[PDB]
Amino acid sequence: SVTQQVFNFAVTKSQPFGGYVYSTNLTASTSSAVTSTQLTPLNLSITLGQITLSGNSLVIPATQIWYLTDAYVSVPDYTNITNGAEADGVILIYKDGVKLMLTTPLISSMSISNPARTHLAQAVKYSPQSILTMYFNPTKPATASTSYPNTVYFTVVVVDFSYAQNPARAVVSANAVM
Amino acid sequence: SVTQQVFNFAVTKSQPFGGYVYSTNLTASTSSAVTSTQLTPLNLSITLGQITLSGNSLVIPATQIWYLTDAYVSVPDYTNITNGAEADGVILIYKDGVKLMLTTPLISSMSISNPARTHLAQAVKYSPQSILTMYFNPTKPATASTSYPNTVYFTVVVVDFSYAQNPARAVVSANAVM
Amino acid sequence: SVTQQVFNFAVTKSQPFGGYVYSTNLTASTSSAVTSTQLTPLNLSITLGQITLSGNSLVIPATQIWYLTDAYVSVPDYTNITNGAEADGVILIYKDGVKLMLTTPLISSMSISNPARTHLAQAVKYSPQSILTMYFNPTKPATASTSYPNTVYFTVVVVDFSYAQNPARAVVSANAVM
Amino acid sequence: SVTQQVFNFAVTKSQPFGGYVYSTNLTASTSSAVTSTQLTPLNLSITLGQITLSGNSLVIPATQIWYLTDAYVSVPDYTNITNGAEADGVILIYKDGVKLMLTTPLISSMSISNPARTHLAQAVKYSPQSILTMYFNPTKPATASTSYPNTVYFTVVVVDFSYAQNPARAVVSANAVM
Amino acid sequence: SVTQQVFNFAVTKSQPFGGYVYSTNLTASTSSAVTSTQLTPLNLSITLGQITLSGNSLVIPATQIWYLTDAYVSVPDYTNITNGAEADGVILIYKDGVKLMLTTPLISSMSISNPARTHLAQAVKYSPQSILTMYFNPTKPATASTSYPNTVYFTVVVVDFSYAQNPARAVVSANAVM
Amino acid sequence: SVTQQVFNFAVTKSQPFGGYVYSTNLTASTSSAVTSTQLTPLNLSITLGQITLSGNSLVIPATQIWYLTDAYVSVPDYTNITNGAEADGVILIYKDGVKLMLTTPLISSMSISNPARTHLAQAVKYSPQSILTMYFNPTKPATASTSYPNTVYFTVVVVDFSYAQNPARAVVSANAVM
Amino acid sequence: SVTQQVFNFAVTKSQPFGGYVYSTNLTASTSSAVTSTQLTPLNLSITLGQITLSGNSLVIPATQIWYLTDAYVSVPDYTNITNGAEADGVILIYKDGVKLMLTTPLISSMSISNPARTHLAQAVKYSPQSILTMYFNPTKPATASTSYPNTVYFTVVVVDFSYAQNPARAVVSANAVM
Amino acid sequence: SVTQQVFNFAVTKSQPFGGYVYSTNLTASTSSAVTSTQLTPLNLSITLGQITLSGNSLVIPATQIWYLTDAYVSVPDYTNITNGAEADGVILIYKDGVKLMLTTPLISSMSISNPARTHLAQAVKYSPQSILTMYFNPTKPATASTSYPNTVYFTVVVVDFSYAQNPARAVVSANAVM
Amino acid sequence: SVTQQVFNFAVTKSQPFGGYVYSTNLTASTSSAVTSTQLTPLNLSITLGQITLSGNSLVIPATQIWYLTDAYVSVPDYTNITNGAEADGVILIYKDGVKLMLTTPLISSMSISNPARTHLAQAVKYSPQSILTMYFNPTKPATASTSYPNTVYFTVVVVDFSYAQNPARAVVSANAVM
Amino acid sequence: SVTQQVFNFAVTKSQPFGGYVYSTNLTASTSSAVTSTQLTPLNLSITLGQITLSGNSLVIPATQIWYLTDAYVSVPDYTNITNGAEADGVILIYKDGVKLMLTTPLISSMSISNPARTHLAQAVKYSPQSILTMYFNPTKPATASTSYPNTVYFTVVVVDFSYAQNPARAVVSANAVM
Repeated sequence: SVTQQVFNFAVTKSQPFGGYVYSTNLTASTSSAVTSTQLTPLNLSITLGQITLSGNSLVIPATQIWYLTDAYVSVPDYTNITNGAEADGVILIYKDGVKLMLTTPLISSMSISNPARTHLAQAVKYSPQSILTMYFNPTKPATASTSYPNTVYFTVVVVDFSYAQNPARAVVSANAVM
Repeated sequence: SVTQQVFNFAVTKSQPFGGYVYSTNLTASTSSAVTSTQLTPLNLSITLGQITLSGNSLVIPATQIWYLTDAYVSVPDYTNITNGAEADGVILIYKDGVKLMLTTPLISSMSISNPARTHLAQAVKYSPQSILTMYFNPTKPATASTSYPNTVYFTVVVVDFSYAQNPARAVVSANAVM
Repeated sequence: SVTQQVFNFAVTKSQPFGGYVYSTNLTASTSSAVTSTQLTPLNLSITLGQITLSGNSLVIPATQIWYLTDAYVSVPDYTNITNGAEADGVILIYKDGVKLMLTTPLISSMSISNPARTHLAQAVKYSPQSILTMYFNPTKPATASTSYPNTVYFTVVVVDFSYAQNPARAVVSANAVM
Repeated sequence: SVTQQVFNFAVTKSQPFGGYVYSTNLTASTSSAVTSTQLTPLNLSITLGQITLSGNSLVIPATQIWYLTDAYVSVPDYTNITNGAEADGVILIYKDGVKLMLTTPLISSMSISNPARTHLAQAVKYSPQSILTMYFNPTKPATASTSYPNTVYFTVVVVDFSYAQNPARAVVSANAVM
Repeated sequence: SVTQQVFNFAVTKSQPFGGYVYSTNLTASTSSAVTSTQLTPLNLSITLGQITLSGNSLVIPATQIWYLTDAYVSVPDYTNITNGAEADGVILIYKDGVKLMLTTPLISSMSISNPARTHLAQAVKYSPQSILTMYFNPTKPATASTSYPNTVYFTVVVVDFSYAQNPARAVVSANAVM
Repeated sequence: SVTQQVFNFAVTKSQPFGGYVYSTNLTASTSSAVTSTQLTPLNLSITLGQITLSGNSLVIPATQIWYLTDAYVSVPDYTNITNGAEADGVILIYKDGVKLMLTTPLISSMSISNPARTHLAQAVKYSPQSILTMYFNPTKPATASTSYPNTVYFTVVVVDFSYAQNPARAVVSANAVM
Repeated sequence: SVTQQVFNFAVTKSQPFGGYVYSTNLTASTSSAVTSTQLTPLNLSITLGQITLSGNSLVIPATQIWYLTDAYVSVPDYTNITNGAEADGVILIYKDGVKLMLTTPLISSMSISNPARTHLAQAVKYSPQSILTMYFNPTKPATASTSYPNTVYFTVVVVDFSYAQNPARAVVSANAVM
Repeated sequence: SVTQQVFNFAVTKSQPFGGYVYSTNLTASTSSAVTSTQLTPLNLSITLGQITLSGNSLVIPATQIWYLTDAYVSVPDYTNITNGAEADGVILIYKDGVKLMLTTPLISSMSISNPARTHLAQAVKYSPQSILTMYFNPTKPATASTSYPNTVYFTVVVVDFSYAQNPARAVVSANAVM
Repeated sequence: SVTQQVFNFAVTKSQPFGGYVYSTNLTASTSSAVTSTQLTPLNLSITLGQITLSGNSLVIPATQIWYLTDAYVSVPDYTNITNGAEADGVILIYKDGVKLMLTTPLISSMSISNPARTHLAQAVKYSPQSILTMYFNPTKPATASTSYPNTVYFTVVVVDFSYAQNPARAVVSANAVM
Repeated sequence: SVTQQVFNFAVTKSQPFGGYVYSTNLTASTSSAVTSTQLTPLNLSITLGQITLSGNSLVIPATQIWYLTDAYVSVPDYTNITNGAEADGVILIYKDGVKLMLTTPLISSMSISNPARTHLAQAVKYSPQSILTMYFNPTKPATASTSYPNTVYFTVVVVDFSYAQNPARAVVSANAVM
């Protein structure tokens, strides 16, 4: 229960400034059968409104604070990994292009069917506007024919301040406190 | 796992005002084999009245307070997902047609056959009349021929107030305290 | 003189607050030759501006109070019941789906061709918006070929607060006085 | 004709203790073509949730107070009484197996096609658990060949107490005043 | 400059209580080639969440105040009305299913292809929960073969309150002063 | 661990008045291959003295307090649902024939051969003498030849009071103090 | 953790009088392919000093206190039940041959591999000298050829006073408090 | 003259701090013949020093304040829409990529030749540095061969503070006032 | 799962006396395919300097305090149990050859492929020199031809005191407080 | 949730001194087909700026504090261990070339394909420069032809002090607080 402490913290702290906390899914898709070297995953986040913030390098909006909490891999993707239908490796998580903060431990290991699934080391906080980007470093790449792209799901805790009041003073006071 | 706590919370709070607490079954089902993009699941709720509330966008009746707690996916759906007979993805939960408050974590991973079947994080409140509506965001959609529609069953805790002295004044006094 | 007593009671109580009191013929028709089990009549009320509120489980408009007072059965229905061209049985009357208030005593004996037609037990009031569903539990069903659906006419005293100077909370404020 | 006075006597007296008043249908039927002497009618009451109490000597459940108010005989019995296809006579109504409380006035004269349809004198109150049994004492028995059994329908006012704060001390305090 | 006045009137009153004023587009479509009598169009608003709130008789949720302010008909519709490919007529705009509020002047004449098209008479507000429903009363129906359904677009100013600090009585406090 | 909390709660309250708390097993059997509509399962409990309280509409004895706590389905029943040898559906639980208590979520999904089966929502109490009745509302019914009746096992915590110093009213005072 | 709450309770109370607390495994094995009616399983406990208390109806020695805490079925025994190679059923647990205290919920359900496995209802204290005996009431008996016996394991927390200073007044002083 | 109320508002408030106010024309051009679903147009502003801020997602510099005042469609584009040579639809206007503020009413309607052209709903203030993006959700897409891309013109009032003494302290004192 | 709680208990308490805490692996293996009765496993521990204490009934060195925490069974052993190639049963743990201190819960249920893998209850503290012997009590022994010996691995925490200022007087004061 | 315990300890203890905490995947691989005796796996850690500390017996750089936390084995290794393509065994973990602090429990049981993977005993911290060496002590070595090297992945938390205003003596000053 590492997401739930973040959720209770975002509910408790962002309430007096006026703050709308919810949780969503982010999909990292490394397309087109990675087999040789380090590639770049297509990020795709779904916030309120069906905006579908897609493509590489999702800039956080100037009124929100994001919290990347956990990540996992779906069970047919794990079946494709262990049979050599798609590549295994790690995912490096960057902030503002320079700051490496996490390396996901070997995405074959974080299958959701295992109760002994290894998690991320920490829930990474993204401030107002900053460049979230990820990279896929493959070890033991895809070998068999008819290969499939890689997909890794993340869980984001979005704390919104845009609909509250003048959102600038609220978001800077909240990012100072929490 | 939260469905036993919000039931026990609903019983001990509505008793100063008088009220049913009971649980029903909600079925959300997208029509006809989602393969491309975001579709709409058809909600179908049954209540004590032997009355179906079909179609999209169910309206909560004027004296009830619902609670959306958990969800699960049966085994004949989960064998269709891994064989590519139907689409994976998440399900978005809207209130009043504007607000987004949850995203169900990857309907393959809340299947009844996964030993780590995941639950929903927190229960969704619904006051007197408001518009519950849902949307299905497909990631890795259906590819195989002779595909099948999705079906994801939910669990709603219903707090009826029809047996009080006046059901209209009682339900607007308990909606503030619960 | 049971319709005229609650009509006179409504027009003396809803009159200081503004009340458009009138009567309406309601129709409930269980469709297509009921022969085995518990069926469902399709409700129909013909309200003031010729709007035909149809379908099962009529939802009461937000500014109205209804009063189900009488029930009868036409002569071409009753001459078909005794010949086995349609089914007998009772009719259950619900409120919010959960509260049973009446059971109509044997719609063949509520016919109008008999000079001592039996009446209902009580006039059941009906608040602002609240569901009204009816259920048909047939005993001695239809036997002969070329059968016909049932038709049971009711008679409802409608109170209406739409054209007064106050919203849908003054309707409830004048409902608890009654 | 007495059903409307005792129903308003129930919804007013059983209201400060919490009381859910509604009406049902009871069917008494002597089996197998009464032609000589004292017969026994087979009672059949139908409470809400398809609770079919059957057989002779029904017992009132420990949360309800019954009232037996009126009776009627349908027309194809009354056209069989006058032709000697079934027996005439009265019906004796017992309580606790000891007291004789009423005698229904000549079941041929309570037919639904009599312009002077005779009703019952006063409604007989039934407390929690108490045996309601009936008896049929035929005068002018059945004489024609191919006879038919008798059927006399009743109408019961049921005062349920399942929704009070204390369903046991509410009944034994409301039985004293009603 | 009629919708720009009620949009400015909303943002001067939704400011002290919180509130999210935004403009939408409502699409009423009488399906499948009306040729004889009065039909019912399928109302379909598109809110912030790309919510296809479909079906007849939309319900305004408990935290929103709508304003129906405009109507127009596109050019490919208007070339079909004059050609006899779909029906002409007016559209009745009902509140709660009871009140008639307005009547549109002859939907072929509020086309957008003409430089001085007709307008509505007043901007109809809608309070918290009320049933917005419409009806299409055809005059000069479709005559030739391969006919088309009607479609008439509207323009709604929606005053939302779901993101306020307590969206339960802020919407009933601002409904008074507006 | 759901029965083990309501068991320890029962032995904590019923001990200073005397009380024989123990656990039984109840078997509900929808007879002979349901394929169309709502049917009636045969309740069959086994109390201490090999007394088989059978038949529909069980009456709880006057000296016992039952607790319905758990439900599950054996493996050769669950392999009959998936092959179409018996019907799926839900189970409605009515207390006193009026009050609905719960609705079991889809008896194929509380099978015991799955590692993550679903649970009930709350432990239902049943007072001194009361009528427990159940109904099986089938969805996706049986289709194959040589079909079988349904069977769903429960688990009852029974608080017997027959061996106290005076077992007449102590069973209801200890019912109310819980 | 029901066994751990008794183990931490036994070492707290039996410590000042001096008392050896440890856990063991009691094996009730119904002999040779139960197929028709009620059987009697051979209990077999393994205490400390190389001794094996076998046979039915184990007499507890006068210096020990036993606590029957949990019950489970091994995985190769669960495979034999679901294939019909051995019988299913429940287990009756008696004290002094007479008092029925528990009934195990359907031993096919309590397979140790499933994490959602229903346990015993409560940890049963067995006093100094007092007979422990069990019975196996089968339902769905063994059908297949080459059938097998039944085996259900148990976990007993055993408190011992035989090495104390005065084994008479240590037991009767610790049986009261503990 | 909604721009002239804004242009005379900008030259009055930004004058004590020193600030350049002028108007320009922003071009939203969906590329290459939208025919199926939602696309994204390329914003293209023309600032002072001969630059063309092309590409999606215009970033406001840290010294400027923008105002989106009206919208229209050129007459050769309105000829191409009504003849089916390019697509019709609405346009969504976002602030910070998330907050929807307007939905332009059906861009075929706002042709500059009609005097009865529906304008933009409101003049949107775009704060300092903050993403501006637009989307085009088509209805009745382009059908005819040799189709053309879309173009929708906008009028932007640019308030500029880059020539003050301190361009940091000038904006943050005038963004609060204006 | 108890390994991490006893490890920090050692490195906190044995640290003021001078203490060197680490972990190792113990291998217990009964030879030659147990099929009849109680067997003896060959203990084999590996301390740091390849100190291979082997054979039955190991002796603890005079400056260490051991801790036996968990145990596990690998999958090529678990597929031999369910195929009948090696025996099931529990393992009894003695200290000084006299006291029985623990019983490992059914080594087929301690396997590494059980999603509910059972651990040991409490770690058994082993002082300086104290004969650690184990025994295997087989229930349902091996039946198939070509059977295999058992192998059950353990986990030992060793608290060494070889580096204190007086290694003999340090243990006898640290064993007294740990 | 053992990696996140020392990661949260690192980010709150190295924060007043200035410290950039992140995670890193480590690799240890015994080269070229271990078959008889004790071998040596080649360590390989990739710190963020693509400098690859390789070879046996890594030296920690002067401004970093490491924490060796997790270990696992990928699935193409675990299919090779059980099939005799590479060796089983344990791994010993040293520090400063003198201290043994861990032993991994039989790396084939530390595989990731099993739902009950066993973990390490404790998170081993690592000071500024101190040699980190590992040794492979195999049991049951490689048997089959075409054998493979071993690979065991780790997970290390790296604390980095490169951005402070103090040289490498603040690092050991923050090693004195941790």
